[PDB]
Amino acid sequence: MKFTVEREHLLKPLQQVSGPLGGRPTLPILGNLLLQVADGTLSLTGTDLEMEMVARVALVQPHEPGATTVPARKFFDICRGLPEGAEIAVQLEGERMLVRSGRSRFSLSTLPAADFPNLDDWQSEVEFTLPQATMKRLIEATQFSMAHQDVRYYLNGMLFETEGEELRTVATDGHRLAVCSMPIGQSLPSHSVIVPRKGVIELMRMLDGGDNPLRVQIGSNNIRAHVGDFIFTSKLVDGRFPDYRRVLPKNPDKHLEAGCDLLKQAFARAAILSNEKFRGVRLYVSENQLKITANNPEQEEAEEILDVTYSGAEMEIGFNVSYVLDVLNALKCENVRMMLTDSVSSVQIEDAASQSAAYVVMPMRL
Amino acid sequence: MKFTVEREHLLKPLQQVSGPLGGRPTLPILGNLLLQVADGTLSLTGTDLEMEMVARVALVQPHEPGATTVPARKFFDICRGLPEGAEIAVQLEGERMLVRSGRSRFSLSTLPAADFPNLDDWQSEVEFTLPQATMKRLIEATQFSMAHQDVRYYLNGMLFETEGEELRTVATDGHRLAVCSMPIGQSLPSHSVIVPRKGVIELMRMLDGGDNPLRVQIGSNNIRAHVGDFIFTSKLVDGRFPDYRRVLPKNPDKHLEAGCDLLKQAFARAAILSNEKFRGVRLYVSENQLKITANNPEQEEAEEILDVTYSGAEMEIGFNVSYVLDVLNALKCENVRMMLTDSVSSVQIEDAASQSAAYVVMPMRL
Amino acid sequence: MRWYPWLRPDFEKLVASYQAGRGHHALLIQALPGMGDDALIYALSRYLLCQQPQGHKSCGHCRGCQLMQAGTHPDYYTLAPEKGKNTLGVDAVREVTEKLNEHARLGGAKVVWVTDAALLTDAAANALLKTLEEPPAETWFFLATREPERLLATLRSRCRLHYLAPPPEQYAVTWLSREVTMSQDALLAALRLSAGSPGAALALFQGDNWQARETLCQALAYSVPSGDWYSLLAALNHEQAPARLHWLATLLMDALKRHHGAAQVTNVDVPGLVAELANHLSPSRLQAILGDVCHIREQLMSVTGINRELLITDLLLRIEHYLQPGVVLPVPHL
Amino acid sequence: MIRLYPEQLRAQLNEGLRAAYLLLGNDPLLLQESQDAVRQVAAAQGFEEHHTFSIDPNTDWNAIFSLCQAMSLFASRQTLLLLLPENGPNAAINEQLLTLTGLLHDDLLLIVRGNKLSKAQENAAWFTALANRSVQVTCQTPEQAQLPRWVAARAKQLNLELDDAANQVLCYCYEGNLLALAQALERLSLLWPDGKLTLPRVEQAVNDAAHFTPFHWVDALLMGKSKRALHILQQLRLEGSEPVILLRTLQRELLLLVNLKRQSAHTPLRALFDKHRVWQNRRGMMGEALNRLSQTQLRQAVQLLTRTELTLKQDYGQSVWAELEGLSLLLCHKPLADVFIDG
Amino acid sequence: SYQVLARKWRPQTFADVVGQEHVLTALANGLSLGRIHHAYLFSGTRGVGKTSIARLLAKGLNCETGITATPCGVCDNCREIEQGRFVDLIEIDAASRTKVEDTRDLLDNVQYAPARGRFKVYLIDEVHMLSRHSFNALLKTLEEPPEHVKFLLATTDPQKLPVTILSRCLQFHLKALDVEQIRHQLEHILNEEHIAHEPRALQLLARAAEGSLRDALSLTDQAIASGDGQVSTQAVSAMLGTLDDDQALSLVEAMVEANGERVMALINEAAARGIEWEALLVEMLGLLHRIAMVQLSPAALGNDMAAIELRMRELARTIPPTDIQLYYQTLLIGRKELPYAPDRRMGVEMTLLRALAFHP
Amino acid sequence: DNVQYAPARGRFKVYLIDEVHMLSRHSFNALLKTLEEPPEHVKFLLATTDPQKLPVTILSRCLQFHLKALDVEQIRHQLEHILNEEHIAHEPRALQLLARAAEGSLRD
Ligand SMILES: Nc1ncnc2c1ncn2[C@@H]1O[C@H](COP(=O)(O)OP(=O)(O)OP(O)(O)=S)[C@@H](O)[C@H]1O
Ligand SMILES: [Mg+2]
Ligand SMILES: [Zn+2]
Ligand SMILES: [Zn+2]
Repeated sequence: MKFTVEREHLLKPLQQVSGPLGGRPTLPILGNLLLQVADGTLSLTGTDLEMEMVARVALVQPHEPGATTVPARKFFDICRGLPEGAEIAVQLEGERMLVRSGRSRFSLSTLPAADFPNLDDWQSEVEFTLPQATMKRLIEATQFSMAHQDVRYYLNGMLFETEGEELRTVATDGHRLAVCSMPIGQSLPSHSVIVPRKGVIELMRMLDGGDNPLRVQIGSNNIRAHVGDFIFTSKLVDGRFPDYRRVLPKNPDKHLEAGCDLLKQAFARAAILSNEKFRGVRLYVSENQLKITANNPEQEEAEEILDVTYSGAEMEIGFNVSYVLDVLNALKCENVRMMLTDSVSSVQIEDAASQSAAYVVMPMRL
Repeated sequence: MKFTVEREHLLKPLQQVSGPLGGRPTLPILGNLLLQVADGTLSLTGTDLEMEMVARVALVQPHEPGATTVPARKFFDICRGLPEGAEIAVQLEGERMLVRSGRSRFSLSTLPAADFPNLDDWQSEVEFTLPQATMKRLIEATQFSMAHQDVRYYLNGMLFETEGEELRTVATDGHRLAVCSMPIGQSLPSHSVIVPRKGVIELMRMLDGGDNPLRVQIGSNNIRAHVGDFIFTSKLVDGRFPDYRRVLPKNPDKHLEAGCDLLKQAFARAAILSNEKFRGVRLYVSENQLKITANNPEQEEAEEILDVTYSGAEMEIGFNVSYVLDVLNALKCENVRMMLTDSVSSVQIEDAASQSAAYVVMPMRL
Repeated sequence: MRWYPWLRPDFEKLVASYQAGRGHHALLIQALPGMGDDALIYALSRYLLCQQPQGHKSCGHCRGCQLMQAGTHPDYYTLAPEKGKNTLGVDAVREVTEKLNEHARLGGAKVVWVTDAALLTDAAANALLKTLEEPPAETWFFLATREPERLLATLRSRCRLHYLAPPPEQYAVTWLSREVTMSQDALLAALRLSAGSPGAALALFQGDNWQARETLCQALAYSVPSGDWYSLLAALNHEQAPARLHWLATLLMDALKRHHGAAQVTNVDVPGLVAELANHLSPSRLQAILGDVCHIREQLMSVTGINRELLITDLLLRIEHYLQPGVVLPVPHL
Repeated sequence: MIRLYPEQLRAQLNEGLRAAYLLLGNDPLLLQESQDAVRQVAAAQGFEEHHTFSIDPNTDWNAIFSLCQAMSLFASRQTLLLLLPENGPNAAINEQLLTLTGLLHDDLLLIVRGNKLSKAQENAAWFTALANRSVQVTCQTPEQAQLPRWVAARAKQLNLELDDAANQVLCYCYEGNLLALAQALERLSLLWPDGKLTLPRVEQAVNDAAHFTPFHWVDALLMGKSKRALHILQQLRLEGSEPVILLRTLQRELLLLVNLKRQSAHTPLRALFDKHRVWQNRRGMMGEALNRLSQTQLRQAVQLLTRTELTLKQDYGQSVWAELEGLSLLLCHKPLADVFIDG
Repeated sequence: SYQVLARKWRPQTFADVVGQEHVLTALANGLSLGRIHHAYLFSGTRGVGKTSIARLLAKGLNCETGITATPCGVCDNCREIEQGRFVDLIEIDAASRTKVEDTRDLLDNVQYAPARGRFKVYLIDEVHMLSRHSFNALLKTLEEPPEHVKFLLATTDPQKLPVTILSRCLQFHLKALDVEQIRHQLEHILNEEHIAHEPRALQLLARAAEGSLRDALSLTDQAIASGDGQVSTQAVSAMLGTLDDDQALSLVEAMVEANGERVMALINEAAARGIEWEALLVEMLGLLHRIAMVQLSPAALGNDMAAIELRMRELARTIPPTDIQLYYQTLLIGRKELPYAPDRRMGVEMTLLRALAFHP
Repeated sequence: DNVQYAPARGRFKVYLIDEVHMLSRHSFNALLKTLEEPPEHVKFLLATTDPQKLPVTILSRCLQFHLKALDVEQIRHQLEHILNEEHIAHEPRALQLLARAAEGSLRD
């Protein structure tokens, strides 16, 4: 059993797995990396008691099945010490692994592989595949509304909802809702799950928007995604995410269309003089008119007027300018449609070109 | 009060006046810039009490004379955030300032101009024009030697002495004195004033190699510089700069002329091969020989031998490598002459061709 | 930790509840020190986390059992005070609750072990109350405390209380005799001293506590006739002062019971000292001194950072003052 | 290797300057005046540089080395002052000091200021090396007994006239604050050029600005002067000093006294003092404290101290100073029925 | 999924709650009349219906059919509140959210309109754990909040809160449930659960509940687990360590008649049988109170103790009332200090010896 | 920092600080200078339930007004007046009980 490795190909999975790993795992073996070999491939796996990230790479040279554990810090130091572009020779000899660096031999502590918290068997409840572009678009549309730290634990993640041919992502923090749904091409059972903050953040920072589609399988408790040679699995929460249909306005009569660029520029210009902490603005909407006003604790008034299309009455709506700016930034379209009922009701934002995504903002009451 | 300008003309002067003005202000009004329109010119002063930067712009619209103070940060943000090419019309209503730009309106709170710290009517003791090149040369020649942090507050800056048709700058940090003189061309009364480090730094920042004649006004305790339509006023640091006349050796009979580039590369090699701190390098100069040795009692002596053009008496002096390196960097030429009296004396460095600037350094006792 | 024989029945009972799926999510074990409640909690957690349990005992070879042996199970979030401290903060409870807030990695059950709820801070206990009221599905808690009365009323209300009674006195005596080779009188004295909880008596024998008790008894024997109780401080000033105060209180109680007439005494190993203490002091003096000793022991235990030697010498001086005739003796009163 | 005092340091400077100087002690005024005199004598000799540095691990040493190995561009024979840390030199500071002694140059005038070193800190390589040319000026603050003579000498040097009452008032108002004492003397001299300072003169232009330490309070309680104990307690309270350190310092001596009194029934005092290895100067003080109070006291005192600690760190009140002054009065020859203090 | 009786039988309507008639009537009348306050503080002992009543009020306020005194419990919002999902019902733990940022964001998000319901209910639990600065910052919100937020405050003891908080909140004192109410609720729950039960067992469990119904349900679950799924008198007695015999009376007689050896032997055998010491002290206190009552009025004695009537009567004829009061006082003192004693046995023995010291 | 600016529309820029005793000692010392010599268009209205916690300098820099706990009769009269204005039936004994319950705080 000889392990021959190339430094250039070795680099990348090691960095990806060591990313989540910290300086102090708080356990003797949690920071250790599980290296296993089966058939003609080897998998390098890392866990932090709440996720598992495994990179699988094939080989050409013969070998035998096995599994072992290697410290991450010492392994990284050994890799760094070796000259770039060299070959790494590892041997499983007794209780201590033997690494041959040229004419030098070094002994590294080894621990049993049966003690590594890794899944031996996996069961999937709903499985499918999608291009990375679909997931990237959905997350970019929905994640910015995700809550960071709220007592309502169910509201600090993202709801993945698969219904028939449609896949949807929903997020909210009690003040703003972002929903993004579109077809995937294959029918699926009506299943809804919640992915936490860390899962979505890791998926985003790991996703590269490549042409190779990734497969996602969601079991009873966990969600696993395999893209290319990487597989990342996290554990869900199932906090019974609130139904997104109700929070949406019920038949909003007052609809107004505006230019996305003009509206975003107007809101950005208003935000400078708005309350730097509350960040509240007022919108006087009237016939083909939108007057944006902002005040400061120092009584600094900022007013601007925008020409839009609107056939409703005159009303005044309070908003958080930061949330509106985030929605506009995540929108990235030429036209924006705002639907509302009254000053004391949530206001919905969509695009006329495509309704695949929608957002809802809760107004300000003083 | 009323005027109208273009944000293109105000983006630069606002940045200039608001540049030095940073952090919290000692007095609230010091956090506000004073803008005054009169006789077709708008002057904005970003006073910092110790320093005052005034930027003047031309007004062609039908303005109205008047002065007022307004916070610099938010006004600059308002000017910058408007669409490119938009014209800004400013008016005063009551105690507030109204800013109009096309369809956008803003209101700002303004303090009375009376409470603004008035620039006293002190008459300049010595006023004179000067080209930018001479001032820049003087600053470059007499800025590396001033102490950055010294208990003697008067040594932090450098002393400008005007005598007859001559302006001289002397800088020191307790070990070396660099003195550079330039004939003004106009006879002026004798006067010496110390300019602080920050003042000279701001002055050299203002220099841009333009054709505008830089007018310098030296007062009892204030130095003012006019460049085109920009004014920079600083408060002279008090104290009494030590006289440089006594420092200059009378008859340094021993002379050493050598290629400036050769000494530069020798010092660079010594420094890179003697990166260890402390232990000033000892140079033994002899007939057509210069051996620089590291004083490090622990590190191996990285002795370096060069063939200088010296043919006088031989001696070893324990100089500081960084000091001589900086002094030679300040004198960028092909040849350099150093004159000394004996083992214990102040060696004076000068250009073998030019002698206007003198670099009287002293050896580090060993 | 060790699994003592007397844990066999109670465990076999508790697991039976979990065998039926009706086990209580919050379990509070009321066990004295040395009763091995930690072993019981560990066995219950092992059974709960076993993937393919057989009968009552865990299989020992499934993934859950392997992780338990390795002590790195993603579930099983234990709560305990820091090694350098003696109390559990609210931050630890917060992070453990956050970890429990989501599904188990193995898909089985999540277990939470509070090593000692008595050390739990008021804020920490109040934070734990919410998760204890309505734990997520397949979430189990295993608290432990010597005196449940010391815990908050709410926290005790949430939990299902299981009292781990000690074995019969003869059984504990013979178990200790088989374990430690020492006179049966000393074993019985230690068992009665440890509230009849074997293991705690075994721990006392294992350490130098027995020699400390002998030294304290000799010092008290010297002091009682001469009346120089101050010398007792030499045998009392130590990091284990509460235990020594408990020993002194038991000696005084034995002397008082001998005065009132009794057939059994906790400190059976020293009949002479008990007899001398009972003879040389009146029952009122014995009662006053015993009450003072218990009060000072309670003050030392409850109060943090109190000057040990100062309190001990104050107690000794007050005891000497009581022995003086004509001095009013205080009586306990709420 | 000459140990001197600031009073006679002027003559030592006049007869000739020394290569090494170091001021060791705790008195601020004496240290300041010695430093000023040395610096003025150096300036008269022709030393224009007065570099000052504070020893601390955060502070660097490259500047110090460069300045000690280099002269001044417009001066010569520099002078360097080192402010030792309050705790004292450590191993790194010892290495730095011996390094400085290694390359020390005659033209450099070395001055050192800081708290007086201990016996363990007294011996060192740099200290022994400098001993060949070291003059150390003891700068301790004079005791209460030495205060009246010191202030009388200070006033006489200022050509003033002080009577016994004025000397006592000055000692009471500025005990341990000799800097404020000298400032008050200067102020009184300015106010009354005649130079005769009677009791009304001093008393109408003085303020209570004395500074003390808990050891002084314990000493006052041992002596038994109620007025001094109350005054020092007031000063410590106004200084913001926490009562925990006072309680601990009192407790140590209280336990020592209790042990001595209880074990002195049939044991010679000398043997107990030798075994306890207490300060020789404190033997008579401990004897006076022991014979001043009997076993009837030292019992309510301990109970009172325990009650004070409990009410301090359990009730977290602000009446701790009242209990402290009550205990102070108790330790003196006072009735102190203890019903008020709940001893 | 199986749930404990406390979670299973949490009231879901204003009629399912037992006791606390006054507060329920006040809440129902306020909801019906529309005179609803913005701050409801609930004060009372544990296990009396703080969270239950707060959640019922939240459901009534947030019901989709308007503000109703008795919420239906079937709406989307009603069901979400019942399941702890309603976003507008923010359940905050005071102990956890003591940091400055927590309260600052708590009072900063009030301006945002409710996501789903008509009121953004804030259910703050154990409000007495909040810091003083938290109360000071929240005074303004508690005084004049916007007309879309209601603060529901729950605390075991209200006196610890700042007086201003009590001033700005409507205080509802949840009375501790009596023995009869607890017994009736347990009987109803067991009947609805198809579990056989004996009247003696229910009475003992209600007595041991100490006025808290959650504790009663926990004890019932413990008996069910230990009682092989049967609430039997013997099983409950064994679980609770209740003497319900003449041992307590014999020990009281020995204590009154001095005879320390008898008291020590009784305590030794009681410890051997492994009984609950607090139960023994409570039994002694009850016996002493009964003796005092019969001394005052002989007719105040029941027939349950008929087998021990005459002997008990003898005490009423032999012990003067002052001695009875002394013994009761000593037993209560022992009760107070029993938890803090080095051992339960030591505490009981000290109490009994102190009582023995007393004599005519 | 913003005190110097003129009031928006009102004739004075009144400040009303609630529970001023909660301010730290450093905050009080910083506030001392503005309290002694505030701008002519600025008024401070401090309020606190416990005035003994304030520094002596703060107390001397401002006019103190110690509101007294309202009398039971005054509380009863106010309750009767408001109930009569709201057209609500009431009984004298109920008002007496309510006034007794409210020690001196009319809000209670
Ligand atoms: N008044 C009551 N009416 C009906 N059931 C009650 C009552 N009080 C308690 N319970 C039961 O006990 C369970 C939990 O008690 P709670 O309703 O939370 O009382 P509580 O006062 O909130 O408890 P605390 O104070 O948080 S320990 C409920 O789900 C009910 O099953
Ligand atoms: Mg509750
Ligand atoms: Zn198993
Ligand atoms: Zn409903």
